[PDB]
Amino acid sequence: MIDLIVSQGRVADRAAWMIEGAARTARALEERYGLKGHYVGEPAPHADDDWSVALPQARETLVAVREAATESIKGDNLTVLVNNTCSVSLATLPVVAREHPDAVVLYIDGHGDFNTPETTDTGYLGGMVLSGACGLWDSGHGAGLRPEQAVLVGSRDIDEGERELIRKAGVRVIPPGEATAQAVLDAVKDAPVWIHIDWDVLEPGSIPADYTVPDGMLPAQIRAVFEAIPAERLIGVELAELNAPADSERAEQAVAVILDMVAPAFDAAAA
Ligand SMILES: [Mg+2]
Ligand SMILES: [Mn+2]
Ligand SMILES: [Mn+2]
Repeated sequence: MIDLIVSQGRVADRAAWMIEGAARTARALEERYGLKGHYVGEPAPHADDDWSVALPQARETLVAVREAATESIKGDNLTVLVNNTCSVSLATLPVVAREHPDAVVLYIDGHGDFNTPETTDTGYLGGMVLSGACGLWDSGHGAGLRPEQAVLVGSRDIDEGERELIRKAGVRVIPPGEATAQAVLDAVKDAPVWIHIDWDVLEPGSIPADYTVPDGMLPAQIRAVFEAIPAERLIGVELAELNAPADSERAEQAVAVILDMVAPAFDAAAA
């Protein structure tokens, strides 16, 4: 009762190992849950190209992710997308909002990902994902997600202008120190839920973290969110931006922490 879809095509990647991090995450989920992922797109090396160049390059991959996710959303299973970059969600979030106009999108990310072509400082498409899905600029892959239905969770240190774009659109922001499970449940109310996770939301993991207050979200906070959302309300989950080389012990250790965070939701969907 889980559908696993895996992006392996470049979607504006500026990091070297996010396609590889996606592949390793999918492999861990295949082994734990007895699943076989549907792998979409062909890898291409990372580059520092402008969104206006990277976006057309990604069209084939984005269109294929859209069709796979659409079928899954219309079916009876939990839709799980393991995505190299948040930019894959320019294809999926318009489908979520059209199929489930009452869904709340929990966009869990250390960033706001709410830049527009006018406001981006770096030209990076991955900084423009949530604004594109919400129609502030035209990605060519649709929009229709109400900003009033989007909640940024874990975001912090947002550029002043971007923060005002978020505010004016009506996107709520729950910073890591407010992002308890109940705070998230309060934001969702009775709505069905789509969860999008960018792993740079997580506090850089240190061992003796008992005596300092973290700046990012802790894995335990992410797990508590997955424990809190009722399985009957969970539409789907996107896991994005694990930058870890294939065959590395780093990737091995990272996917074990990921599986621990997602287990309450994925175990329930499987059984
Ligand atoms: Mg479903
Ligand atoms: Mn992101
Ligand atoms: Mn981010």
